[PDB]
Amino acid sequence: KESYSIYVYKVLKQVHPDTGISSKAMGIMNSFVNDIFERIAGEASRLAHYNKRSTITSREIQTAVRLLLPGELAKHAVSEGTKAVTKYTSA
Amino acid sequence: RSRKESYSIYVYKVLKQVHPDTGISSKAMGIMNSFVNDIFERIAGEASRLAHYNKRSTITSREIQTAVRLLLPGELAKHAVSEGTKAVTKYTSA
Amino acid sequence: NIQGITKPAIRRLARRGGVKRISGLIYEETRGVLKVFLENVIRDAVTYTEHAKRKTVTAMDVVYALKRQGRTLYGFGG
Amino acid sequence: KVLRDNIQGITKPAIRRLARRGGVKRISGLIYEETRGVLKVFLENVIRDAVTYTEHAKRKTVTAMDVVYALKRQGRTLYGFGG
Amino acid sequence: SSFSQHARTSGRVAVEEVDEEGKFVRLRNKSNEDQSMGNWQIKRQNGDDPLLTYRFPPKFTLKAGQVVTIWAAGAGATHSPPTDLVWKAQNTWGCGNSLRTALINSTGEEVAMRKLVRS
Amino acid sequence: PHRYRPGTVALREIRRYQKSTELLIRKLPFQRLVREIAQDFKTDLRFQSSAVMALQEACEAYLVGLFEDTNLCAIHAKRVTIMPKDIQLARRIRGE
Amino acid sequence: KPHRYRPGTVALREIRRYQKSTELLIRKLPFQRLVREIAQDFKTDLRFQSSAVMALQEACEAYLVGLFEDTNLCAIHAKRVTIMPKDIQLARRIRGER
Amino acid sequence: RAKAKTRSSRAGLQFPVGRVHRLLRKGNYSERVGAGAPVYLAAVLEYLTAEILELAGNAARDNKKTRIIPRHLQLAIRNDEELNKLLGRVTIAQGGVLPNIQAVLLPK
Amino acid sequence: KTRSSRAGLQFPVGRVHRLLRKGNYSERVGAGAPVYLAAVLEYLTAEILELAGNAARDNKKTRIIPRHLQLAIRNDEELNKLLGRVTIAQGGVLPNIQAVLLPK
Amino acid sequence: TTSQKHRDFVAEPMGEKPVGSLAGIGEVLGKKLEERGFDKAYVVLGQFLVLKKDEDLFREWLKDTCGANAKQSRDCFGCLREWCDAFL
Amino acid sequence: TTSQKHRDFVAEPMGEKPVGSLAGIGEVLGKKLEERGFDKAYVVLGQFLVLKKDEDLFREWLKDTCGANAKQSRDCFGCLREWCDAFL
DNA sequence: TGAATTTCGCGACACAAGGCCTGGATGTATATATCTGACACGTGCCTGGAGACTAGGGAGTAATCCCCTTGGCGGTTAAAACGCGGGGGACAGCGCGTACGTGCGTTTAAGCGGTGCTAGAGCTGTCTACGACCAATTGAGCGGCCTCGGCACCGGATTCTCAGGCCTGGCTCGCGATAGGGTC
DNA sequence: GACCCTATCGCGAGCCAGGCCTGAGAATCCGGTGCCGAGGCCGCTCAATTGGTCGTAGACAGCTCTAGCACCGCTTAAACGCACGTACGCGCTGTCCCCCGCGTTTTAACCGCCAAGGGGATTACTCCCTAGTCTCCAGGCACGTGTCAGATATATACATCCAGGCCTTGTGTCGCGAAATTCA
Repeated sequence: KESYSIYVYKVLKQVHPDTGISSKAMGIMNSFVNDIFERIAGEASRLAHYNKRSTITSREIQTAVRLLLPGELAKHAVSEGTKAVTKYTSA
Repeated sequence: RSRKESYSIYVYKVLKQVHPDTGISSKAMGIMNSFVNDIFERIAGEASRLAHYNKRSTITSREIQTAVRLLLPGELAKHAVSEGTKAVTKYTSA
Repeated sequence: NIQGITKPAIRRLARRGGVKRISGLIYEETRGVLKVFLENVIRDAVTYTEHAKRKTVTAMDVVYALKRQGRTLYGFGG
Repeated sequence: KVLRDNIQGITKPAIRRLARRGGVKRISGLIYEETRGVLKVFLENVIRDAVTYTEHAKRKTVTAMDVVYALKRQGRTLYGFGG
Repeated sequence: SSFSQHARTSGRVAVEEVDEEGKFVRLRNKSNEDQSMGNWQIKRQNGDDPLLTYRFPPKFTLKAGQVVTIWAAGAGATHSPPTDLVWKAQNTWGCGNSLRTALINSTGEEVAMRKLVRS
Repeated sequence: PHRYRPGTVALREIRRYQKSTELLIRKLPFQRLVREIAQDFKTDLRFQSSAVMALQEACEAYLVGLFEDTNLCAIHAKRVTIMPKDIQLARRIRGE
Repeated sequence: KPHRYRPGTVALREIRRYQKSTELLIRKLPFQRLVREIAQDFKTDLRFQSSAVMALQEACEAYLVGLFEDTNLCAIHAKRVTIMPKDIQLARRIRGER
Repeated sequence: RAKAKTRSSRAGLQFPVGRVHRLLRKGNYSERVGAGAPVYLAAVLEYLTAEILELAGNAARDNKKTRIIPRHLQLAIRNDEELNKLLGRVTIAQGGVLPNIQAVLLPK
Repeated sequence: KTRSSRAGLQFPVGRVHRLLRKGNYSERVGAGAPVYLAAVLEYLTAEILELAGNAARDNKKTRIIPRHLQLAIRNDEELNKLLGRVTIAQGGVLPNIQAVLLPK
Repeated sequence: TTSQKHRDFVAEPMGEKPVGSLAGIGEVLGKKLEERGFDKAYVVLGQFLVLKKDEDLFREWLKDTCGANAKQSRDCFGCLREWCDAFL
Repeated sequence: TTSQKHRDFVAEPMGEKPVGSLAGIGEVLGKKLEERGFDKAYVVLGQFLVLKKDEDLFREWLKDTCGANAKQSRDCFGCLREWCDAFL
């Protein structure tokens, strides 16, 4: 009933201005997005529970990203998340 | 200072029930504590995911039974189903 | 219907994975392995179907059964 | 003092005993360096998660539960140190 | 048996048994030491028939007290070194009233021989 | 008549099938097998075609991975022809 | 005249003794120093509980024992008795660790 | 004001129903927890614990010992098909291994 | 006046926050956690799509199909390590033939 | 047809067998031949080959040397002839 | 030590080789031996056996029979002795 | 024609060689003393479990629509099944030299003991920014329609790839001669 | 210095390897034709947004006290290094049997169509199961104390290897019976 089709399309048009994507690949991207979201949310929940906490803040998300994503992807994702949070807070 | 919870006494009672004259060392007791915690976590997580799949917000005995079927292999599954059914029937009859 | 998985199908599957020469006893072993794997997956799928009191096995039940066994499947969601 | 090159601390007799436990009968002479590398990689990948868990808690001592959780993430649950 | 048996051996291997119908030739290491027979050749003469030559592998040893039998192709036996050998290239060792089998070493020298003669 | 030495046609098949992505198992026999297997656990079950296709995809991927591991095992043993012992060793090492 | 076993009987005795025993096979001090050296690479000046080091050693020993079991299976597959680095590499690659 | 008996006593279980119910409520597994679910879970846990302890006690009996040690638990678990399948990913501290030597290793 | 625009993202912050709240992951959810998670998802999607697009021009095609995604995922060390246990429908396999299989 | 001692002598090479091992040659005849100088079987074989395997010459010489009769000379000639046919 | 003719004669039983096949024996020596009556290899070996394998007697007889020299007689005696030790 | 000579074959006497009965050195499993620190038991307490009763929303139950699953028929093939020729790939056997197991003297650093301290884990107290909750908004995003071009498919060149026949060459086998050794 | 006998080189003839050239089959590149799904457009609607309040989760300040870290010394278990023996993996070869490539016959998969109804999705109504709160109370946790299970070590009974001593078996021998041949 709901998916991430339009956002994946916008990102694809942002990175490759002249390349399209078939429907089955769009469903694959939706499944991948759901999988990554579930993994990160579960890791953040476990991290919050281990510390006897009851709130999932950005620090838990950053720690989960460090734990899950390997190497360079972790550094890049941390940088992007920090920049996004800074821009959101500053405005 | 702060109380810490564990399953030592219940494992001890179960062992005395099954074996009247056998003792359990402390390391084995901690191992049993870890085993109980791990199995409980597995069953609870499977039940939670199963309940979320069907758009439900309640963990009934049916979800627990289905999780036991999914996790425990073979004879253990049937035996656990029988034990849980008997326990539920006795609890509901009184 | 286990014989429905013909020898050419197993041969092509082996050819895709990089197998050069195939023995003659490979086929029955592969049939048995496929039977065991299908038993394991379909048992959980039928359990999921029975939980919802439905008489039809949906694709999401198969997807969840695969996800539980550690082999995530993409594209059939859901 | 800064600690360096302690990988040699994993002695050849120790690796020999570990192999003898697993059912190995005869051991090559070049196996030891491969075992050292494998152990180094595994220890790095475990201590990384352990240190990350410790840092999230704003602590400077690596508790045993951090190691237990790190092993639990990688599919190798450990019984006996859980409390 | 209507066949007279005559044997001579100067080495550690003697011509033990020869099939009168040409199915096999049987040799034995009659010593207490293993005998190497690499590149050894056996020449089969059957009366006036042309010579048949069988060559052993370049490295081959018959241990002490062991028996090695060279089977013809028509015998239908299964090759099993070092005790059983089947000569697939030759259908039969041949027949006749004067069958002579000689064991020739790697240096072209005869060291063993058994001859079957019929009246 | 023209003829290829054995192995070369196998390499051509390997290239052609690795370049392609279509399913290598006919759909009707697999559907009949799946319906047969589900009969042992329940009687009157119905299957969506999408579920059967997903099962077929999973089985094909699992078999492809198993055959890759088996080929690695056989190549380790200085052999080029795979054997049931290779498959059993791969399944035992994988944890199955 | 001297009593000397055939090479392998001592190995069998070691196998039986070590499979019958349960104690640790790596000395604590070198392993602890190795762990501290590895840890100092990520963050400097970190402290370790003794039980944490014990748990790390137990996990490493169990992992190595399982790896050597798999590598012995691999070596036996090639009709050999001696394990080789290629056996360990094949076992790890099949397990998916590499 | 009636005399109070534990839910375990009502269900004839040794495990605590109340503690499991509290853990389920505090575990963030769901918004709601059923009444019979803690009873079912406690029964399952009791059966599993009884099975493991019985196997461990038999193993301890076999080797002339009278007290359960982690080696006994390891031997009991690794010699049972279903428990081994259930606990395939579990490492037992100070548990050792199953005494086993490959057939080809033995002299021919 | 959208949270994605405020953080300069493309993924929906509100949808991620709603999924976190409805998914029974915690009793309370922080304000910046959906923003951070959306940023991470955006970077991962951008990386995957960039690799897939680079793979697409290598066989003269112009539209991304599951084969392109499979090639891009299996051709990268980090992505393959991240998704080592994942099956992609219609994905195929990477061309990989051992040297001992090659003649001579 | 053939005497057993003849079969024993023909089956294997003479080597260093005494003259008494010859078929038809006994203690008295063998002792006489040894006294004459022919102390070994192969020594008799040399003289036999000198006479070019002739039956009459060899048998008459045997009669004149030790006193053998027609039967013993015939047996000895047959034994030596078979030995020559089998090994020589 | 040994000539090729010597090895060739020793490697196989003499059978029906001519007297010239003996090592150290030329065409002239062989023809003279044939004239004397010794027209075959085995006939010469008969003489070798008669003289009880004596080196001096055999070589002197060969010298007095065909005119062989020290070298030729030495080669012939050696070849005959080796043949006797290998086959007889 | 009978006596003498001779050869082949048979049965008691003596022999060595092999197989079975018994005891000592040897390492391996078996019974007992000791002690010790951990396990089992007994008790104070206090917080978590239990008992009653209420509201309210989650779920069960009944009815309906359509959809998509199942069932079945007709053809066209593409795929499957079977037989044959074969040459390639598995397997067993045999060196072999090189690398590892085994044993003994060496050292060196691990393990155990004992000590101090202080950095930091853990626990308690304050309160304040921060997130849950609820009413109104409205536009961003989802559902249905169209269209047209990227791609599937088919046909035709173009170059590539695999495989085999003919020619040139090298390498080996075998008879005769010129030179070497010995004799005279 | 001449003469007899033997020995290695020269050259004819045949079998095996590799290179040049061509042909069959295929992969590929290029152009034309059609199609149906992806991308865009428009209508619609309900979930994200905004504002404000309120209860509190955890962040800071501070204190205690504990165990991790640092240090030293003694003891000896084990790591270390050397040499030697042997067994073990690697290489090579020959045997064989068995999948692979190809061709011919078979068959049922698949596509397209039709037809019905089981049940999945949905909506509406009711009710009752459980979160929540207060009040009560006893079960299990923290603490202390005793005693015995098992580690530790020594002394003793039993299985195993190997050698000494006694009994059984196959074999060689020598005088004599049975048969044939030649000379007095």
